[PDB]
Order: sequence, then C-alpha cells, then structure tokens
Amino acid sequence: VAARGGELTQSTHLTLEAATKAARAAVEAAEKDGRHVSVAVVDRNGNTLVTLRGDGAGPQSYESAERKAFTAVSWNAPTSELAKRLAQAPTLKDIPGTLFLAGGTPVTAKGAPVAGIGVAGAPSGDLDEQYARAGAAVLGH
Amino acid sequence: VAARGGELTQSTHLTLEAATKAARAAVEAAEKDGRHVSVAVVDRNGNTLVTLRGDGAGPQSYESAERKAFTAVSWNAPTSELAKRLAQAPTLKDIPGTLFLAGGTPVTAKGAPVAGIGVAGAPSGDLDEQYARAGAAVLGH
Amino acid sequence: VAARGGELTQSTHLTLEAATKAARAAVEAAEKDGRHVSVAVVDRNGNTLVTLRGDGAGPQSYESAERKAFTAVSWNAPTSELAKRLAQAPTLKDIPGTLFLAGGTPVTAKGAPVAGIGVAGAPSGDLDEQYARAGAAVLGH
Amino acid sequence: VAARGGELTQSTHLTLEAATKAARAAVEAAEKDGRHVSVAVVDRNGNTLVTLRGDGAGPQSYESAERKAFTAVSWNAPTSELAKRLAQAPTLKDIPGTLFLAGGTPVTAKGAPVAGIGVAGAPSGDLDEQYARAGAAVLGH
Amino acid sequence: VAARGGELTQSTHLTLEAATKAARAAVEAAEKDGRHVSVAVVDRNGNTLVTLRGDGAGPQSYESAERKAFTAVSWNAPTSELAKRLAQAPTLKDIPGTLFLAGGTPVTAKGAPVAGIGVAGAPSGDLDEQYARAGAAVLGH
Amino acid sequence: VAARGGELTQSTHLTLEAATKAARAAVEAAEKDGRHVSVAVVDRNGNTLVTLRGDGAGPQSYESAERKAFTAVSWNAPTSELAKRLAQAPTLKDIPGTLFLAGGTPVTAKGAPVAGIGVAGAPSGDLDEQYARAGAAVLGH
Amino acid sequence: VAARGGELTQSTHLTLEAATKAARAAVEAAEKDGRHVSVAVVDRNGNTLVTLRGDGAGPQSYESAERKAFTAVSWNAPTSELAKRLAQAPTLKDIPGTLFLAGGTPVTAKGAPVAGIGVAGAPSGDLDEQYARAGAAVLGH
Amino acid sequence: VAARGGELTQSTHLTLEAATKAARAAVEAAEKDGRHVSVAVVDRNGNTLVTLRGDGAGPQSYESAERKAFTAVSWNAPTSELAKRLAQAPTLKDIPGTLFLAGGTPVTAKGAPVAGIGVAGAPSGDLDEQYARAGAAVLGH
Ligand SMILES: [Fe+3]
Ligand SMILES: [Fe+3]
Ligand SMILES: [Fe+3]
Ligand SMILES: [Fe+3]
Ligand SMILES: [Fe+3]
Ligand SMILES: [Fe+3]
Ligand SMILES: [Fe+3]
Ligand SMILES: [Fe+3]
Repeated sequence: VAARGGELTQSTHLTLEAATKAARAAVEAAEKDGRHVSVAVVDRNGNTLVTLRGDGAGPQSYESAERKAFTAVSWNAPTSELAKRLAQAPTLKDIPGTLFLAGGTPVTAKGAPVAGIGVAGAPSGDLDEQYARAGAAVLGH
Repeated sequence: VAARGGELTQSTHLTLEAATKAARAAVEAAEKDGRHVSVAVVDRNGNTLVTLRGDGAGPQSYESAERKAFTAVSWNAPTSELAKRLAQAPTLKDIPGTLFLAGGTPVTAKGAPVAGIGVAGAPSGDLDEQYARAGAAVLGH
Repeated sequence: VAARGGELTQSTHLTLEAATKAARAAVEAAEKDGRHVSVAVVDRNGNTLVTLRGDGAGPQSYESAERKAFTAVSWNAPTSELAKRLAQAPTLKDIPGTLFLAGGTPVTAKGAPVAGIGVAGAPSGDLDEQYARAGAAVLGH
Repeated sequence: VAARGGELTQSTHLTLEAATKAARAAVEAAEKDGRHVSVAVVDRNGNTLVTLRGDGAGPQSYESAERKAFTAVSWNAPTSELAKRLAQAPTLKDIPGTLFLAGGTPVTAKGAPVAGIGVAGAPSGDLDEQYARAGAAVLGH
Repeated sequence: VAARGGELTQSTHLTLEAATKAARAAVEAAEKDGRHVSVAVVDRNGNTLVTLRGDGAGPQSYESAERKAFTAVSWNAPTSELAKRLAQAPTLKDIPGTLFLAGGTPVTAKGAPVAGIGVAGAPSGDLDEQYARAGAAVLGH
Repeated sequence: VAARGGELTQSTHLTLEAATKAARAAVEAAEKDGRHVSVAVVDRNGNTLVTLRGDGAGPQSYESAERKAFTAVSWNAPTSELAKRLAQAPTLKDIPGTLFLAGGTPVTAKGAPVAGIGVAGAPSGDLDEQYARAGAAVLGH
Repeated sequence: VAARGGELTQSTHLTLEAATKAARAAVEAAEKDGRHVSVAVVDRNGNTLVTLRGDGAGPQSYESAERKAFTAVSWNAPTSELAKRLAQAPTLKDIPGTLFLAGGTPVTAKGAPVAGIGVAGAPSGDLDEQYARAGAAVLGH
Repeated sequence: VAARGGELTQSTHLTLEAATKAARAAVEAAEKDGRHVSVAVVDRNGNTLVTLRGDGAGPQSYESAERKAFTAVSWNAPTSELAKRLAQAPTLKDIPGTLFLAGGTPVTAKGAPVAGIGVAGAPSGDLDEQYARAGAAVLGH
C-alpha cells in the first residue's frame, strides 16, 4: 500500500555520522578542560540519535544531557536562553521531557531545527553549553 | 549553527492530513460493520501522528491500536504476518513497544515504510486488520 | 449480570466525530497563521479521544497538548486562567497529569465540562489557546 | 463553549454507591471462607471506581484485582473465560493493562458492559471469581 | 521457617472495615454540599487501603487524593499544615509520592499515625480537608 | 484524631535487625562459594526492607532478587515451587511485580508469612534459593 | 572477546561490606536518638548498593534516602550544601533522579566520590545528614 | 570523608573511546550489508555508555539493542546462546531489563565481563549478533 505525493511530506536530519561527529567533538572539548561530561544528540522528532557517557561523568549527567538536547531542539534555542523564559512563564518547565538548564544548543538546516546537542556534568551548565557549541561547530561546515 | 548537505539526510512522511484521512477511513469501515475500534497512525520514526478513540470502544483498545501501528511500521508488514514469526522466534514479543497481534498494517512511500495504521477492539484482530487495510486503501492515489 | 435503574447513572461526552471535527479546525486555524502545533481532545473522564500531530510541530508539543486538555476539563476553565491560580496555591501543579499553561480550553454541555481541547507548539501559549478556542468554536451550535 | 445535541452522546455507569456495595460484598463473601482478598471495581471507560485492600491480603493482589476488573469489562466476559482464548490467540495477554486470569467478572446495563469487578488473592482464581460474582450478585436486581 | 519472638515486631493499622467507613463518610460529607470528590485511605506503610471515585469527580482528583493521604500519614500532620513547611524548606515537595496541598489528614492510634485520609476535587483544598476531617470524625468513638 | 480498639488491627513483621542479619547471611553463604549475588528482604506488606548488591553481581540481579522476595512472601511459598504452578496457570506470571523464578523463600511467624528472602545471580536460581534459605536459616531462632 | 589494556579504565568503589557497615551505623546513630529513618548507599555509578528501612520509618523515607544519596555522590557535596545552589540555579532540581534536600553526604576515595549516603525521615533534613555523617564516619579510618 | 583501602575495591571498564570504537564498527559492519541498525554499549554495572541510532533503523531497534547489550553482559554470554536457556528455565525472560534475543555479545577483560554490545534491526537477530561480534572484534586487540 503506497502513498504519493501530495500526501507525502519531507523532513531534514543529521546523518548518524554527523551526529556522532558532533557528539564526539563535544566530549573532546570537555576532555580538553579536564571535564567529565555526558553528551546527547536528539533529533527534532526527537528520538535520541547518539549518547556518549564520558569517563568519570556524574551518573545524573546522562539523562540530563538527553533532556537538554530535547529542550534545545524543541524550541530552536539554547537552553541557557530558554531558562530565561521561566521568569514570565514558569510552567514551561512542567512540559514533559524538558530540562530548562544551560547545556543544550540547537543545530539547524536552512534555519529550521534538525537536532539538539546536550551536554551535562561540567562545573556549570554554561560550561556545558560551551562544549555543546564546540560540538555544533564541527558541522558542517 | 548550520549543517549542510553531506551531513544532512531526508526522510519521508505522511502529512497529518493524509494520516487523519486514513485513520478516519478505518473508523468508518469499522462502524460500517457495527464495531467500535480505536485507531492509531504511527510514523516510521515512530511518533504517533493520529489517534482516534471510537465511541464505545474498549478502554484497552487505545494503547493496543498504537502498538499495533508501531509494530507494523517497524518491520514493514501486517501484524498478522508478524505474529507468525513468534513460532520460530518467541522472544520478538519482548521487544519494548510491540504488539504481535493482528490489526496493524504498513504504509509505504517509494518502497520504504513511512507509517503504520493500527486498529484495536473489534471482536478479533483479523477484523481489526480488515479495517486497517481499508484505512490504508484511501491512500494515495 | 445486569444492573437496573437506580444504581446506574449517566454521563455526557463528545462523539468521536465531534472531537475530531474540533481538533482538525484547531490545526486548520494554526496552519492559517503558518503555525505548527499538536492538538489533543481529552474527555471529562479524561481518556484522550483525539490527538493530531501537526506537520513540523515540536516533539514536546504532543504530550503538552494532552496535559493542557486534561487540565482544562478537570477544572472547567482555560489553562491560561488556571495558571494564575498558582500565585497563592503554588502546589496545584504538583497534581499528577496536569499542565498549567495557556493552550487548553474546556468544552461544555449545559454548563458541565465534557471535553478539553489542548494546543501546543505555537510561539506562545496564548496563541495555542486561541487556536484551541477556534477548535471549540465549530461546535456546533 | 457549548456543544448541542447531535454531537453529544451518552454513556451508562455504576454509581459509586453501587460499585462500593458490590466491592464490599465481594470482600464479605471472601471473608465467609476465612479468605483475604483485594477487590477493585473498574468502569468500562475504565477508570477505577473502587479499591478495597483486604485485611491480610497478599501485597500482589491489589494491582492484580485492578487488572482483572479492567480485563473483564474490556471484553465483556469473565477472565476465566478470557484466559482460555490464549490457546488460539496467545498475544492477547500482551495488550497493556490486562490480566488474563480468573477473578474478574463483568457487570452490564441492558446487555452492554459498564463495570468490571476484580478479586485477587484467594487460594485460586476460580475462587476469586466466585467472590467477584458474589460481588455482582447484590446488583441490581 | 519461623522467626520468633524478639526480632518479630508489631504495627497497628486501621481495618479495611474502619477505612471504608471513614472513606464513605468523607464522600457523603462532600455529597451533602453538592460536590464531587475522590477519596483515599492510605496505610502508614503506606499501601493504599481504600479508594472511592465520586460520580462526576475530576479525573485528576483520584491520584491527587491518594498522594494527599500518603503525605498526611508520612509526617503525621494535615497536608494544609505541611504545605506551610515549604516556605523554609521548598524541596520537601520533590520527595517522591508526596502532594503538599490541603485535603489530607492523619488518623492516629495512641498518638502515632496509622493511616492518612485524602480528599481531592472540591473547589478548594481547604474544603477537601474538611471532608477528610469529616471522614476521620466517624472514628472512634 | 485517634481510633480505638476494634477498628484497629495488628500485623507481625521482621525488625530491620532481623531482616539485615538474614540478608547478610545470604550474601555470606554465596560469597563462601565464590558466588556474587544481590539479596532483598521484602515485607508481607511488602515494602522492601533490605537490599544488598554484591561485589561483582550482575546488574540484573538487584531487581530480580527484589521480585523473587516479593513473590515468595505473596503466596507463602518458595518461588521454585511457585514456578511449577505456571504449567496449569501460565498467566500467574502476568501478575505485576512478580518473578516466578527460583531464589525466593518465605519467612513465617506463627505460620503466617511476614517476609520474603530473595537472591539473584548465582549460576542457577536453585543455587540462589540455597543461599536464600541459608539467609532465612539464621532466623529466628 | 578480550579487551586490553589501553581500552580499559579502572574505577574505585566501596565494597558491600563497607557500604553495609556505614549504612548500619547511620541507622543506630538515629536509633540512639529514638528517631526512625531509612538509609541508602548509592555508588558513584550510581547503582544503589544498600538500603535499610528502619522500624517505624515513614513510607516516604525509603526513596527519599535513595535520591539524597544519589544527589550527594553526583556532585560530591552534602545535599544541604547542594540545596543552596538552587537560589541562583532553580532548575538544577529538575535533573532526573535528584533530591536537593539535606540528608545526603558524599564518601570519597583519594578525593574523588565513590558513594553517597542518604538518610531520610528525621524531624529535619539536618538531623538526617547528621546521622548520614555518622554513617560515613566508621569509614575508613 | 575518605574511605581507604580495605573498604575499597576496583572494577574494570571499557573507556568511552573503546566503547565508541566498537559501537561504530558494529554499525559499519551492518552498513556494509546495506542494513540499518541501532547499536548500544552497556557497562557491566550496566549503565549504557554509548548508543547510536542508524539512519533508517526501525524505531523499535534502539531500546532493543540496549536490552540485548544489557542481557549479554549480565550473564557473560551471547544472547543467542542465552535464549536457548528458556527451554528449561522459561521465566528467565521475566527478569526486568532483559531481552533474550540474538544480537547481544559480551566483552571481557581478563575473562570477566566488562561490557555488552547490542545490535538490533537487521533481517534477523543472528545477523544483528554477527555485526555485534564485528563491533567486539576491533577491540583490543
Ligand atoms: Fe547534570
Ligand atoms: Fe485490543
Ligand atoms: Fe509545548
Ligand atoms: Fe494475585
Ligand atoms: Fe484535585
Ligand atoms: Fe537474576
Ligand atoms: Fe523524607
Ligand atoms: Fe529489534
């Protein structure tokens, strides 16, 4: 049973290869400052595409990285930016699956969000997000 | 931050509109038979796209419909076909999120599975799947 | 083994047709504005009757629409109205299943709530509840 | 927002009154035999309406009686009857929420199922179901 | 294989008969004021012993009454009074299973708590705890 | 609000001291053979009272031992015996929280079950139940 | 398949013998004061290694202890210290698994955290952490 | 406060670097046959260390791979081997977290298991496990 074409629509995604590349770059940037993090890349659909649990990363950081990446891709903004939204709209954080805490950054294709990169377990979420941005940076270019 | 094109890939979906069309057709065919079903359309990725709870449908049927659709699109075959696999490999049913019980059917686009339609709560699963096929049949075309 | 009249009671609900009709128009009103949302219709009992996942809706928005619709019908108010109740009873949002965030609006039958319509994923929850109202408006009159 | 009448619909329930005294009857008929059970009454929609945890009942039996009652009303048959269906359709038991094991019995209103009574934690499920019938027997008559 | 005596210990509970009597009176206190609640009795150990779901009670109120009764018995105080603890200790509410919101009240036996009574879904939590207190008030005497 | 006398009832338990001694003996028994297990003592109510995760125990064994203990206490029988009930009543294992697998063994107080001892992750469940019985063997006495 | 040696890394843990010793000590440091607590010891990886439910401990306290111990080891600080971090970072508490509430205290080996000890159920969380420190105090020395 | 060294023990693990290498090798093996799989590496403790979701892999496969990795490392044997155990001990598959289905294969250091590699979503689990073995094979050497 085949659908075509007016009932079809398309979406754009990172390849696994790209997601892995970005994720490993986020680890590597954290490694470079003697930091131990977990990293997640979450699709815009968002299934998780990649997780990496770093050596000596805190046990909480795994799921925390996942949810940051989810939150970033959901609204196409850094979670550090998104946490500022809770001043006016404090129940945004009651939306299931979210974590409004610095360390997730969106990846876009022609403007539109396709993935989030989440990092957790550094001394602060601001440093987390710096490593997440380092992850995004190796794409494409 | 912007990936291009060697680290991007495309995937194909039903529109909400087509998913709703095929869903509501499946209800229609069930109601033609004086039966009360729940119907789910589930993406290949598979997020649920559409649920409809029939009037007077059993309370079990809602989730049952979803997992039938999920199972159909996961392996690109009717759940009645897939249920037959359990004789040789009984532990396939222990894969999370699956239900190996007639009433789920795949939709394809260009050969690849793009959605599953799942029906539950007719007096038996062979009837469920009959209405599932009827929903699929209103695509494309 | 059959029960008789005094120990039976009745309740009132949208038909599936009604709930589908309302949800689809809420999507229709969103896509008019270039907006990509998920819509849920949840019963007073509240099982979910309908979900629709709009093309290009954020992945968080599906569950979010659901809980809004649940929260609206639970208290027979807009969730935007209900969110302001948190100022002096802050632990209302600790009630399981609830999301106190604009985008849910109740549907009534002689004054008593029978359904909720939740929308999520527009630029603001205020816009969500506008499209939620536009869904409720096609009922029916 | 007010719906009128050709997209409203009606459904019939046991009153809480009626469900409570059916549940307490099932307990009392268990305690006739020095037997210590849990009882649940689940609606057709099926929310649970009543639970009672017997003095000295096994810790497993609370949730067990819930699921038996859900299962019985879902298919409008006693769970002892339903259990025997698994010879032909073994994956019926993979439907979420269900327990295909004697101790649940349906209550009807003009013919159509409106509640299930579930009992758990007697020496046998067959004895569970006898107490469950002794629950339903104080209706309506 | 049998423990005795000196590493056995005892604990004290409401009977099911007691707890049902308390639950139904809490309903019937709410019923007199035309209002539509769910009621739970939770043991000190705390398994739930009784739930009753009121006719036309909000779908939220079932779970919510449960957790109120859990919270009351956990600390041997009315939940309205436990909610005031949150000013100086805001993360008491992050303790799993708890709901810090008026409608739960302890029953004691010589001075130590043996069950909680939780009412939810009347127009204020402060009405809920009145009905919970009415539930406890039929014990003794 | 205090209840007296005859709407109270008692129940007998292991003390923590007892439950700990039993559990640590079970570990001791396993480690004597160079076996690495997890051990749980679950009450009759059954809350878990003690868990111990052995040095080098398989990651699965922790929850397994919990459920074996739960199952043994629930029906006042060794889970190895309980597993033989499945031939004639195969859906007993569909009862939530149970694990019908050798390694759980009941503790009694004048004849009535008060705790279960659960051991997992010896090379066989039969060996598990050996260590479970050895843990119970240091009780009372 | 054997990995060696540069794909391999080591980590340090409390033994079960040590973990039980520190947990038991926390218990009877609370029992010296006639207070009734749950104690949990969670590895840095963090699996739970030990739980003890104290005689007459509140039902909330079991899981409360677990998450305190988890929180403490995750950031290698007392949870009384950690809770103060919420003033300028309110959403730290939205990290899954965590409880930011006094009663959890880290154990280190060569400066690096290897376990957390969690106590819940005293009159206050500060008294919990006192007993938790008394647990940790029987190491190493 | 510092534990030392009698209270302390070591465990061996794959580095993240090693786990990623193996996971990517399993994918690359599958992609050579035109097969779209998910891969997971799970520690013996068993946290998941690495997940990769392959392009066009079935949605079920992600968690399936996770549980296969978990199951393999739990008993230090291929899951295809472990599935054969269910003939004699059929309730082994009722152990939480497990999937007794070909596609998981253990990795050892000095003969003791340190990780599992799980692959799901090829034409058969036997082929899954071939790709899993090819993942393991690039370690060490
Ligand atoms: Fe974190
Ligand atoms: Fe069904
Ligand atoms: Fe949303
Ligand atoms: Fe049972
Ligand atoms: Fe409520
Ligand atoms: Fe095991
Ligand atoms: Fe606590
Ligand atoms: Fe699979």
